[PDB]
Amino acid sequence: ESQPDPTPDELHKSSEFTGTMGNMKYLYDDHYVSATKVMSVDKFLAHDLIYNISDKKLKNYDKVKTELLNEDLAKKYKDEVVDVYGSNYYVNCYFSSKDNTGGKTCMYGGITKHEGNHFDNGNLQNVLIRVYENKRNTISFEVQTDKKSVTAQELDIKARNFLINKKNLYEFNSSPYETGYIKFIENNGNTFWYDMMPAPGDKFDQSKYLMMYNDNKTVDSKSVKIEVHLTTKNG
Repeated sequence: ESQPDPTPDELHKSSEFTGTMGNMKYLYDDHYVSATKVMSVDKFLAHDLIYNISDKKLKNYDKVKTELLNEDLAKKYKDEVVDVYGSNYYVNCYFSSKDNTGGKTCMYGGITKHEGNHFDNGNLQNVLIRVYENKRNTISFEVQTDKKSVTAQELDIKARNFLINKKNLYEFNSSPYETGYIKFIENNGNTFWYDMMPAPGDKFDQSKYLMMYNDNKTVDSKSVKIEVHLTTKNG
């Protein structure tokens, strides 16, 4: 339930990070893991579930270990047939069975059950996103999802992908924007947001950032609102 909005001296600034926005960019530009009717094959630590997800493209991996906020959240989805969608990283990765390498891909949350989570028909109310560049609302685009209770992560990954392409949200040196956050407003008024900018330093740690999503936070496509609030780098 309910999160305030970003306090001024609280948001991450790109002029403070110094290690290629390209490493932050790699996670959202045409990037994610997708699985349709998978059940957990096994676990590494109490809180994650390992799936036999093969890189259904240019095979980079065949197993994907996604971490949840704890053992209880894992316990809930283990034995379940789930749809998955999340952004993966290769930087760090689990040391399973010690018997059977090529590609181990990691992620956080991104697990939605297949059972009755799809629409009677197609991509429903393809989720609209409001963009504010320096207060001002300038764009609004929609993102499609075929599930009723979709992860906030999935929408976040599709929102950013769009922005990166037409707004150049993230680029290889740094970013056109100093600050940025994606605000999610649930139909009940519940509100929450994610900082879109990397922490101050040279390196960006992919896994530490992506941990935002381990909570496995879901919403509802039909009713949810989203506003991305940016702030351009001055000059």
